[PDB]
Amino acid sequence: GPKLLWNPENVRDVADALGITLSEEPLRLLAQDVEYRIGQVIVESLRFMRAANRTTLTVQDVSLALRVLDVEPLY
Amino acid sequence: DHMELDPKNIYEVEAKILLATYPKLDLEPTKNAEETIAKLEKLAHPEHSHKPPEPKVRDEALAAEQERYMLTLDERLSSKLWEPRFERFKLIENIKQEHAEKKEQE
Amino acid sequence: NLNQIVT
Amino acid sequence: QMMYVSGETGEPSLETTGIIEDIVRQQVIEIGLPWEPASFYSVEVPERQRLRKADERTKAMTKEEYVTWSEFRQASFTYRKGKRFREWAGFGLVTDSKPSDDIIDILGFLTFEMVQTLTEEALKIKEQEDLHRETPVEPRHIQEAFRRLQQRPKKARAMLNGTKLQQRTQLKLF
Amino acid sequence: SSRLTRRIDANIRQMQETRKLCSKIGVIIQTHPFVEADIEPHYISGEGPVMAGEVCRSALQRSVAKIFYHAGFEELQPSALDCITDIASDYFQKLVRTFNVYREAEKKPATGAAAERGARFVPRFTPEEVILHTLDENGHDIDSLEAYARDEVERLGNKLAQIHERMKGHLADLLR
Amino acid sequence: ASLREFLNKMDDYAPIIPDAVTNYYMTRAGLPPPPQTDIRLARLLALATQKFIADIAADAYQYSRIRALGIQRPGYGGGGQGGSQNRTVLTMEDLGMAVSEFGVNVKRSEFYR
Amino acid sequence: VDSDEETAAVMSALANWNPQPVVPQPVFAPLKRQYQLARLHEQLQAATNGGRTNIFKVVGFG
Amino acid sequence: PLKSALENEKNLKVNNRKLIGHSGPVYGVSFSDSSKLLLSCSADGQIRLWSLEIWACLCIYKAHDGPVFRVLWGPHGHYFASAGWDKTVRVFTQDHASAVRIMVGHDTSISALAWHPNGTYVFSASDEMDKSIRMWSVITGNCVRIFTGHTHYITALECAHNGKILASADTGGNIFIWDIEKGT
Amino acid sequence: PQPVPNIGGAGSGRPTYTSGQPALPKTPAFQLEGEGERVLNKKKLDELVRQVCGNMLTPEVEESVLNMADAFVDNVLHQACRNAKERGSKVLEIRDIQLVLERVYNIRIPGYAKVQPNSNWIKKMSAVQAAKV
Amino acid sequence: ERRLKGEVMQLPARDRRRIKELAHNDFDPYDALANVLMEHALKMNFDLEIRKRYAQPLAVESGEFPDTSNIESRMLPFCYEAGLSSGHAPDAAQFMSIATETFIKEVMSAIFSRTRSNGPGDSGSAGFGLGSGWIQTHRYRKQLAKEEEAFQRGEISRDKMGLLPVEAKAASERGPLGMADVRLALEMGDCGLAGFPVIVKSVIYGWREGELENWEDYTYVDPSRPDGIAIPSWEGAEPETSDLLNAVLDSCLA
Amino acid sequence: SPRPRDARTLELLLTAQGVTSFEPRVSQLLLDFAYRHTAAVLSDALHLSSITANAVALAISSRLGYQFRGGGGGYYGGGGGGASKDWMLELARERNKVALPRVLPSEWGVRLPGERFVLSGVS
Repeated sequence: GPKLLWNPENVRDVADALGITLSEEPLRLLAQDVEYRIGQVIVESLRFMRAANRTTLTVQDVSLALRVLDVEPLY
Repeated sequence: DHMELDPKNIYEVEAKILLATYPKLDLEPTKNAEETIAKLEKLAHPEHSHKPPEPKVRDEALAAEQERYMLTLDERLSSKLWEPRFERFKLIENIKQEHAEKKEQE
Repeated sequence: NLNQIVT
Repeated sequence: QMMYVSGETGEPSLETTGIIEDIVRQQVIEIGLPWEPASFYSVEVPERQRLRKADERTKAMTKEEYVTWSEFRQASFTYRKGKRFREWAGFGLVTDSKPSDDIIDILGFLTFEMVQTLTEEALKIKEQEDLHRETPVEPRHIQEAFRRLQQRPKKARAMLNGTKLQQRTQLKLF
Repeated sequence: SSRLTRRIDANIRQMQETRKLCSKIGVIIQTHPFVEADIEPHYISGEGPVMAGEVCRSALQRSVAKIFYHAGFEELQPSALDCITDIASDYFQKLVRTFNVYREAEKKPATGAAAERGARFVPRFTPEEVILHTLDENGHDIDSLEAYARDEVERLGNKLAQIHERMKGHLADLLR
Repeated sequence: ASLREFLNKMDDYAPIIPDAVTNYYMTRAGLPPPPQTDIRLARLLALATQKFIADIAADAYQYSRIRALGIQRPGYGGGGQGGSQNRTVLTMEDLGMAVSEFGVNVKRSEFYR
Repeated sequence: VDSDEETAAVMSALANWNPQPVVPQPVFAPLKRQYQLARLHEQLQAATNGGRTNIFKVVGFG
Repeated sequence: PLKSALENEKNLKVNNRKLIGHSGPVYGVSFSDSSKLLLSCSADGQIRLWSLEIWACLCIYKAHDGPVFRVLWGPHGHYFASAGWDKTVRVFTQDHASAVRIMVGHDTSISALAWHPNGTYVFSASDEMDKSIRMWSVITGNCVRIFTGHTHYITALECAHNGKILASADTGGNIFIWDIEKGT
Repeated sequence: PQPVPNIGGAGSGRPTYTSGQPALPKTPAFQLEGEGERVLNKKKLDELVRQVCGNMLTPEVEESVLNMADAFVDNVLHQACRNAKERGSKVLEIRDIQLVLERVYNIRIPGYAKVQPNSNWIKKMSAVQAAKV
Repeated sequence: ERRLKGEVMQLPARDRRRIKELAHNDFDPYDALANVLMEHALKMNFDLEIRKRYAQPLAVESGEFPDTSNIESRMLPFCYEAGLSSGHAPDAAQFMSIATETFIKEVMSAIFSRTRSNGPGDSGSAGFGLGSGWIQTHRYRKQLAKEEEAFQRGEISRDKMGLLPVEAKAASERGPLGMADVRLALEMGDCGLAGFPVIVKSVIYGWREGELENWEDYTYVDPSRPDGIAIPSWEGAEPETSDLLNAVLDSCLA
Repeated sequence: SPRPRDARTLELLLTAQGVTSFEPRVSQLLLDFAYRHTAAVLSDALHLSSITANAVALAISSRLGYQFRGGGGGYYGGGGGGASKDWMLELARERNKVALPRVLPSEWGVRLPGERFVLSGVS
């Protein structure tokens, strides 16, 4: 696969919390998908920020970005 | 290049095509709403001049019963109570042509 | 050559 | 017997009792007080339609029918069936061995009410179906009753209002 | 100030006094009363609400903390308090939006007596129906709200008074 | 139990939520404040909010109490030394357990590395 | 380890980031169109004998 | 002081007022051709029309899926246009509840809008993988011109009063001046 | 013996000379009552609507409901077949459909028959707790 | 720009190496679009069996709710697509039909409960039972209670469907479900259609209810009114033979 | 002060994209979102099963049916809701076929929609 900005050790820790053992290929696949989702969220957040004629990013913009993508909100 | 058109160059190509289809436009401005109304009246197109669509809307018995009774346990005629495409014959012809071609090689 | 394609 | 007491005097088929047993087993497998105001403190000091219909039916009952009803009222999953019930419910597969007898009595109390509720809803569904056309209860009436019993109060989805999120929960314990 | 806003303060005061009695009994420690501070004098230009998010969020957080102390807790984690405050804000906004959605609904054709009078369209929901639909959609009904605001807190107060009397008797016996 | 009588009894059923908070959030949602809206309707909305919060508190107190092998549930990182004395502490675990029944997810990571 | 070169390299790498997906993003449309187009393709493939016959050919001048 | 036509509001002394009724952030406001009417669009996906004589909402337009980002009155103020997240450009009249024209062909979200001074053409710009400007005819609903060359997010569009020149700006600091008839 | 169906793929009912037969074939299904299925499928939706609200839909809502039914079936089946093939199966079973229905749509149909942390997580939690004191 | 240097040098060398290695990625040819683009522009012949999915009418085309037979006809091509060469279990189609009916009932119940009120009571055999019901108004509640007591005393009789006079009167006033109700219900929640965006977008983008019938219905701006609104109270060339050709083509289309 | 990695990384990535300022609690929001997404995806993949890559891909594909219908995708990229372009083209063809409404100079700027669609009698 490509070079990943996200470290697979985070995914390994998450799988540790749930008692799962992973091989290499599924680990790389999950890391790649997590990276892609982060990118999508950032794109939507920047879209919302620029719609308001601003250069500062607030928590409200990220919340709106999560709302438009059908994601469960964080509180 | 592989393909005739590269997707990344699509928009540019489209742009050029438009230049060859609408070389002239009506760019003169209007001063009031009456002039805009007159211009909209003058530039009407037949293909975009239709009315809005319409709303969506929702004895022989004895002979039919006898006919249905007399068709009991019929495999095909019962189901009906027909577009022939000749697929099998075309397939046979293709197979025969291929076999003849193969034989001609030897 | 986009010109050739358009032509 | 349990169905008979709840107003089902017919002869249900095998499929109906099978589906009822399936539902009861699923429920059993899925399954002062500590949170009272006295718990607010660190020191403790010792202190110091169904019934009316049943009554009407019983009045309408005869002597023999009443005796049969009284005898059938004592049906139980667990009474004198501890080993059979434990094997049926897979106790060792979901919990440590040999839960106390109080748990068994409570489960016996709960299963009877489960069956009673299911029967009483299915009878109403069957009667409403019969009215519109112009025999015992069937599996589709039990399916409709089960679908009704799995609906949750609107308080449990109020935080999804105005959004496009799907509600995902566990099996409701009726 | 109301009958309901009072008697909650009384319940909390009773809780604190009984906890002091418990501390003494266990010995055989000191709490301060709850007081709400106000803002400095403020002026507004024109008629409208005060749009200050920080102060409003802080007041909401204070209210939520008072409710949770009424529930039975004594300590808290700041992140949990922040989470519950966010949830409360979201719930209130959802409720108001529901009311507005029902109020501004599209009209429906008139029938019956209204049609005979010449009317063509009528409101889809009546003023009573708008409120009932809002409460039902958000998980409430008149009977539950009335019971909560009229009986439950008073029952809790009576129970707390009984517990306090029993604890006083126990301590008096113990000292003797 | 009529709505008219309940709205007429709104003097005795006012919640503990200040009017400024009510006005701020009503304006955010889209309703003009009680100068143009009836004060009783705003009081009713605030009372509904208070009832909802009190429900969410009574649960999570039940959850805290039944909890009193033995390791925490992953996904609820929070806390410090753990308080002091035999006092009941509002923790992230109990709040998450309670609000899961209302359709809310509050899971986090405990460490970050 | 020069700090200026390191900073330039890190920022240049971060500026051109472009993640790749694991599975493609779906595109949605009504079922009726899909069924109709499938049927039309079947019929036309049968008619043209898989492309070996030109049925649209015109001989003459009309 | 601002003036109200309501009898109760006779001779009232205030010089600023509030329009309440949107449920999310407001991203556009447009005065109509003294101005009597105001148009607004919000992140809740709705368009609202307000009267500036009684200071209340008159109509809601609900033709969008997702947030609306820009809304614009026409040069003489009976038609108007809107665009936002779902990649489509909509043209309404204040007379009808449903949009009268729909413009399709952008591959990304819309970030800027502009009218032609004659009232028969509209301009739109998209972002991201499709940073182009499109010119739309209102009689047919088709695209007549495409302008390409921007490599940064586009923030503004503006047509000259003579109807012959176009201007655009982006987040890199550049301003592009285009000839409309030649497309160059 | 046990009635046996028709197999081979040649076809049945063709009035030709390609006769071939089983020892005892199964009688084809038939009905001579009068209420056909093509008409009852046009009242099933009305029956369901009667059930929930206790015609009753405009022409434009019935179309959407029928589209809903089509899409639901042609969607659940697609997911379930791939899930069945994943776990090394040559047949489609009710368990796959049940898993899809319960996890994607929250639908449970009666009458058709655990994770724990491991040692590394516990070690990390112990380290964090020791740091917190 | 002197703070960026400190920020970057606060990262350990491992992270800096990992970030710098991103420059080795071979850009985005996005060739994977091709398949998607193609989607838009001894042995068993499984393609022959799979191509049978398009030989049956859809429910929307035939006007019939799907049943066990149609689902059975649909199942096998799906199984052959995925490599399930042994087909399906005999009892799967009935299960699928039951699930489909349950799904539709849930969707319709959710829509109905948000736009209706004053349903039948739980006096007997009619109503919502132990499920989710509707709201009631004060007058309806009073009359329903009075009539229930009267019937219990034996002075009242139900109709052939088992409704009391107040319940039957309330029921008779209801009408068929329209698109305005669906649009209002979709503003409150997903209604169970989160996985079907096309249906939702079809509802949102369509004409409003009653809009096409009353095409010339207008109000006016009037600041002197209560709400500011006033309510008024070659052979055969085309041009010379198009009509005849249209008649023939309409006969052909029928 | 201490600060976890991937937080400095997210903030540097944000800075590299032209953001001149951000609130402190954006990085931890993003980290917790990543945690939740990973947990949900692998919990899904567990039931379809040692877990292979095919199970992970199938879990991702299943999740993609009801969320994440956005992003900055271009030509035939599933953004803005995920609707096909041909469907939108035919909807536009149906809409744009009607004649533009006829307005007199005396009703330009003053005429409104029908009574059914305006906010009358709402107070």
